[PDB]
Amino acid sequence: SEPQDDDYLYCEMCQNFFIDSCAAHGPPTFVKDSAVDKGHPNRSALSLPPGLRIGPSGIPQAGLGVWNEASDLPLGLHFGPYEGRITEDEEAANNGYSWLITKGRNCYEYVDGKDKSWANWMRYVNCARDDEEQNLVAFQYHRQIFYRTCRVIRPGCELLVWYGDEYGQELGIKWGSKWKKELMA
Ligand SMILES: COc1cc(OC)cc(-c2noc(N3CCN(C)C4(CCN(c5ccnc(C)c5)CC4)C3)n2)c1
Ligand SMILES: C[S@@+](CC[C@H](N)C(=O)[O-])C[C@H]1O[C@@H](n2cnc3c(N)ncnc32)[C@H](O)[C@@H]1O
Ligand SMILES: [Zn+2]
Repeated sequence: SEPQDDDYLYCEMCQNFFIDSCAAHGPPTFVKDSAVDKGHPNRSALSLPPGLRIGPSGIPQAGLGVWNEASDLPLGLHFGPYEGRITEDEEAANNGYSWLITKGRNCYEYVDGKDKSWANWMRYVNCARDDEEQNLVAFQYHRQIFYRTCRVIRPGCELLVWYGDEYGQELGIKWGSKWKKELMA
């Protein structure tokens, strides 16, 4: 069939959707987690890619965060997938660590990263408070959540994430409507 709504990627330089590669800026770059057996008690921390550090958040009273150290993270760098336990119970939502996975017309599942032994490092990423400090966008791709860079992130800066059209409720309400197809060029 046609690509599903979550079979599209987004080119942050063109500001439009594409399928395999942007004709001007190429396929995106996916960063792989460090390998760790699922179920391992400090797996989340251990999965962290090289170049990043977990540490106290620059956002006050917000526990831990994830910070860039090695070098400049470029635009259209993709992290993930967000790992965790898969659940249809509503109890998982708003425990702090669950993302919505859209499975149909307003139909959902949760990926619950609370349990450290099942999650990955992305559970430690805090949310942006405003568009200006936001440097990651959470979105659904292949029934999974990824975070992509929407700014160049210099060494020393915290990864801060939020979402929009391509995630959760907005994605579920419009599901099947082929709306990204319209926004290619
Ligand atoms: C998988 O982790 C998740 C998933 C999630 O929602 C699906 C929310 C959170 C989450 N963690 O903390 C918070 N709150 C802190 C206080 N508070 C500031 C907010 C977070 C940021 N919000 C916005 C709104 C508009 N534009 C931007 C840039 C950000 C406002 C509510 C709520 N929310 C974490
Ligand atoms: C996915 S976690 C982020 C990692 C978390 N800081 C930790 O130490 O486990 C989400 C939780 O962190 C806290 N948090 C994340 N972003 C925040 C923000 N912008 N302001 C206040 N608290 C935040 C909230 O308690 C939320 O339930
Ligand atoms: Zn492009």
